[PDB]
Amino acid sequence: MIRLYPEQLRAQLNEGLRAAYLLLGNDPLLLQESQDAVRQVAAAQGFEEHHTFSIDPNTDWNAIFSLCQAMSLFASRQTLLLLLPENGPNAAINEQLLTLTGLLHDDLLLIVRGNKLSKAQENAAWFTALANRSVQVTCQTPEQAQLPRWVAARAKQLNLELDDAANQVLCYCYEGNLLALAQALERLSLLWPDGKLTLPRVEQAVNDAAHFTPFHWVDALLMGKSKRALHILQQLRLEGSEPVILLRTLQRELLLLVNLKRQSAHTPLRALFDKHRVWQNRRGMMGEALNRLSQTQLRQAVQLLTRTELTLKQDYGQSVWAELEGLSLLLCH
Amino acid sequence: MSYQVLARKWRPQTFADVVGQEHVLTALANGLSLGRIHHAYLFSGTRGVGKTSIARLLAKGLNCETGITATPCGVCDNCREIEQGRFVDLIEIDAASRTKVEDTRDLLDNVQYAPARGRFKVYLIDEVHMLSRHSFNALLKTLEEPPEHVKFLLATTDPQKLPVTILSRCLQFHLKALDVEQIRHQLEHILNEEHIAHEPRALQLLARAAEGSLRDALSLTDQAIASGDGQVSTQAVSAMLGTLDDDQALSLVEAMVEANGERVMALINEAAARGIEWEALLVEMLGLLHRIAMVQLSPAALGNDMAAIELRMRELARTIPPTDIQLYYQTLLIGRKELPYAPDRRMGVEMTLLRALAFH
Amino acid sequence: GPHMKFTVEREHLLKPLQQVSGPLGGRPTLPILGNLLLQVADGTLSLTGTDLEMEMVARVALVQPHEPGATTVPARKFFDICRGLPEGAEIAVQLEGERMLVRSGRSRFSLSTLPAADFPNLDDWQSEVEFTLPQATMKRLIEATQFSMAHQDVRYYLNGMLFETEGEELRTVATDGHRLAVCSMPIGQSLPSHSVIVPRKGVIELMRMLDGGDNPLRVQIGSNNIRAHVGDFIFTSKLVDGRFPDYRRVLPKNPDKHLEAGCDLLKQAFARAAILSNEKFRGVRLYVSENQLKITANNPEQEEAEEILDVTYSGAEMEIGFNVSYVLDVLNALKCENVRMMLTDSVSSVQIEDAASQSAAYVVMPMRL
Amino acid sequence: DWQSEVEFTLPQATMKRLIEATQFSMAHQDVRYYLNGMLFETEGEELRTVATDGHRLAVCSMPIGQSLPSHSVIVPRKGVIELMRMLDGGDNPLRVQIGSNNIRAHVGDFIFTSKLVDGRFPDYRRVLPKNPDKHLEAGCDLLKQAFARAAILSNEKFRGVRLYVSENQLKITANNPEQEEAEEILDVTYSGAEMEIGFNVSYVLDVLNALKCENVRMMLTDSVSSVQIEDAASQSAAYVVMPMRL
Ligand SMILES: Nc1ncnc2c1ncn2[C@@H]1O[C@H](COP(=O)(O)OP(=O)(O)O)[C@@H](O)[C@H]1O
Ligand code: BEF
Ligand SMILES: [Mg+2]
Ligand SMILES: [Zn+2]
Repeated sequence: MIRLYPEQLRAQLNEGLRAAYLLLGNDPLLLQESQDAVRQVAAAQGFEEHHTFSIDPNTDWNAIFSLCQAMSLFASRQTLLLLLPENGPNAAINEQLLTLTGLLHDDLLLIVRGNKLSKAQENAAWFTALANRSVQVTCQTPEQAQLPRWVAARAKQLNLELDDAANQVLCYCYEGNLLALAQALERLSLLWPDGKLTLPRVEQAVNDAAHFTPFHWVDALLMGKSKRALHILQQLRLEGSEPVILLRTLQRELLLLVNLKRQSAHTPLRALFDKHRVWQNRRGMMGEALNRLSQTQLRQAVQLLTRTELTLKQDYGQSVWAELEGLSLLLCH
Repeated sequence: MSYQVLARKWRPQTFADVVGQEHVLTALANGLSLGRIHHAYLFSGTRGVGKTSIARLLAKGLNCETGITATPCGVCDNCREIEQGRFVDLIEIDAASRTKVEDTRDLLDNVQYAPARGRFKVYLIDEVHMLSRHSFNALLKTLEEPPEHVKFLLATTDPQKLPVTILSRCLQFHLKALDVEQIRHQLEHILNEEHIAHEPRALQLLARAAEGSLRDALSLTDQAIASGDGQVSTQAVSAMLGTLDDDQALSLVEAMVEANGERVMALINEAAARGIEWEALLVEMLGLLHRIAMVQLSPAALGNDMAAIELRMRELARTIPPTDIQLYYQTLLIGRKELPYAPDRRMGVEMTLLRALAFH
Repeated sequence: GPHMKFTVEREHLLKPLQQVSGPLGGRPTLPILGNLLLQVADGTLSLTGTDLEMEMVARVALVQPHEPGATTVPARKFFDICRGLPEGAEIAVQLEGERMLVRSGRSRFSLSTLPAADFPNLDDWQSEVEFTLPQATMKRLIEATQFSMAHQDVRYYLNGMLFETEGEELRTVATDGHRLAVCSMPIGQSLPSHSVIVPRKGVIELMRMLDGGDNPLRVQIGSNNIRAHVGDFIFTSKLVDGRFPDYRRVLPKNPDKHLEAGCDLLKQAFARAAILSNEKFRGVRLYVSENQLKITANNPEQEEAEEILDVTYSGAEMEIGFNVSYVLDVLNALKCENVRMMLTDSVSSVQIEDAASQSAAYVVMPMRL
Repeated sequence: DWQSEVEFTLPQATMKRLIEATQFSMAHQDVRYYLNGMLFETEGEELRTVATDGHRLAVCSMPIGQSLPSHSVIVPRKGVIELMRMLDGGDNPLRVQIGSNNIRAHVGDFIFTSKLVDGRFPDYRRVLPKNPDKHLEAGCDLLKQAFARAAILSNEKFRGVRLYVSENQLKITANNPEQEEAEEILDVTYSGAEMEIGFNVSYVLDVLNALKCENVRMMLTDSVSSVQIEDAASQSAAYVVMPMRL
């Protein structure tokens, strides 16, 4: 179809609204902004009212299907917004979506919002049914590498001058929380109409609202950033994440890394990575970890992880975060 | 002879009487004066920081005959009816009381009906993070398109449990825990207006013991006045804070490191008078030593949990070689191992501290 | 002195207590909202019960000697004491300190009570609209326009009636998206222009509190609430916010091709169509021809039904497919003998009206073909 | 295989009355497993049904005209509830079979079978007060109405009334956790010392409900002993209510 990014949808929308729009991504802010832009353009082009339906195992598909053929007594045009579940569609929902796609017409600016679909969901009848003229917008969260560029670009968009230090601080405090990041940018613009947000001007108006997953901590350990790892642990603990899943992902990737380090003296790193099915984006990070980490450090990490799991699984679970921080520090030397 | 509680008698009535949170007050004033008020305001701070006070003041600004503004008036009808807690359409809800999706739905059936008085129908939900996920989703669904005169005010101590999607619907404010200076100045003003004799050192002790919360400072001030017959001297506050002291493990570590046997004995006897379990004391001593070792490894090992005693912890990390930390940790580990079979554990913990002091 | 003195037989107290017990649900939002407001004044007892959304008050004449006063008493308690007495019991309720003393022969109760002044604030109501109308018209309005009310809609304002109180013709309007119902009745006196949206919880109560009799229905309407008055019972309901789509703006003005048909025959035809109707979109199509109405019912299961109706028409050929429920309930509310209507092709509203009177009208839009 | 230790050929309405007299005063999932049931006792031409839970006792002793050896068995709560569920108000001659371990009932065209609780029921004779000197005789319906009136504001978690007995008037006083008071006065004929005695109004009301007579007599000893309730003109069934502490 037409696959675009949030910075391209604004230009695309002035070329004429399409039959359907699919907003795919894990970032709530990008999805919200793209949906708002689509709705504003639709209102400009004559779409007055809008209908919202969250897809649930108890979705009133008859109501929405009637809505496809529901005309407008006092209104003229109409949109139709669908909120996909966190796991995406299945057989029944995809069949319903195929029927809805068959029900599109001049009206029905069908809008689809949710998280990115998998390759299996990619190869589906409904997806191919609107595969000629629909517009798909990718709305994934920028990662650690591209976050400073993204926040600088948005600050330029919002007529705000930002420094490198302020960009780093905003990326640090609101990583994975770009909703709070945009709210912070708006707050800083409101508090200071000058727009020159120096480092002290942003240090006094931000709070540690960043959200992380266990994989973020695993990658921080592999890169060796002790401070980032400890920050991720603090954020995960304040969020209330169960330490067991952290220990599980740590165990899985640490066992894989121990196998790699053991086999390094036998087979080159490329073939070892290939055999163990290592993703390309993390091969350099894991090779750096293998180079930095010694066999003694790996044995000590395994020992500490085993002690931590034994402490947890014996129904005590007391001060497991201290042991996790100890392991994090140990793996970053 | 009223002698009412100083906590609520001194709740702020105008925005100029709120200590700290200056950026939040400026943002609220700017939204009330020139801009259009956002359809939902969420507040997140610490215990006794000002959240509900700020929300109530904002609701007072919303409903008033002078109009929607920052500093509306004094002693008006709506402002007084809010200050007395008797306002009709200023709904006050505890989220924990109505976590059920059915009760939440019943609460959200009231938004359609027009306000009885004023302009805006204001809902004030406390500890909003405790709402169930279904109730939270219903709240978001009613927040996306609220009525033109219906507004929501939400407060929570820990916003980390709130899903990120709440940021998509409401404008959030974070209130910074007050420092020693602001709390001390506000307590000084309160005591000066109430004609309470006091000393600056007593105020400093109260502020430091408050740990950032002004409600804690006011409660401690009330206790100090009650015990001291209004004469709030340094010695009175110091003694009554020592009665409430629970930093025994940290002081034990500090004194045992300094090879101060008499100090350790006095502190352990005080802990015995406190009726503290000895196994818990020893395990938290082990935790303190482990934290010292970790912050020695890297300055970032510390967090905000120990942000009350972080100064002494930094000094301990700076001054104590890691070998001494390892020796002390081993000594306390074997002491905890041998504690159950020892005599009455009040003396087993003592003798474990003895063994620790032997490494001098 | 400060002793609200009250004395009544239980027969004249049982029914009003049940009447004012409506809003009192399981858990009230406010604590005092779980109680009843009792006022003895001017030789009359007033019983008030509120839910912070609706209020019901019952007045009973008082002949026994009394002392004026007011107090808020527990709802279910007071009702339980009043009901549990033997038939013909003479209840004497007094106020001692902060306690209601309920005495009846040898039976004594001392209930705990809340101050009267703490019961919300049932004042500040300066109604700008005031009118009295016969019960028949009040019933007929909602008979005509209750079916077309939207329920459980994201748009709050579509969930309530609109009393258009302007000029002299009092109107009631209810639009559920495609469906629109309007009914106009002359009440007798002129009055300013107002558009008040009453919630479903208000009109559903109004229908239960309207009964045949000589009631004048002294209805008082303000800016945020509406109040109704029968001689002994009075009611209050708040109002739902939001604007309302102009019914008169979507009435067909220019087009004039008119269709005439009967009622009962259309009833039977549409009811037969509704029996095993379309599975998903239970709506059928019609082809309007000169003095002819062909109706076709199609189903996703290939099921087809065709019928021909002999009518009066003086227009062109049009094809229009609607939803059967909408026109069914429209005709059910109109309940006349013959229906005039208009319908044209493309996107245009289908209007249905009584061929004998123009006091009521309905608007329905077909679906895409 | 059945050895009928005790065989009754008895009218089904008779045992319907017997069980309905004592059904309510029964233990439900009580710690004392022997109380989770009802005692059938046989003494000559007399059939007795006893049921207690530690706070109530209900004994119904009715002649049957047929002489049988003395015996005592305990039938569980489920068995007697099933029997009542099946027992009707007809004329079918019911046939009870008592063995060592099981209870059986031939009832017209139906058969009811159950096991027996392995235990010894407490001696009800010593539970009855041994000095029933004070006597309150009053109309049953009046007492029922007064107790229901006093129990109107009584809570489920706090159900209890104090009886003040005086020369003639009987006062029933009820309080609640909400701290509101209810009082009823009756003109029961009595002659004795003033006294105050507290009982659960639910148990007393159930006792009165079990008595379908025009008036009843309550036998009282002192402020700390149990109270007996019986028909003022019949001795077929008696009830015991243990007082509550105040
Ligand atoms: N910024 C402030 N200004 C004035 N008083 C405050 C402030 N913060 C807290 N307080 C005092 O503490 C009491 C409770 O405050 P509250 O705002 O409820 O704290 P919380 O954030 O925990 O809900 C208030 O009555 C007030 O006396
Ligand atoms: F009311 Be606070 F959060 F202690
Ligand atoms: Mg609070
Ligand atoms: Zn004011």
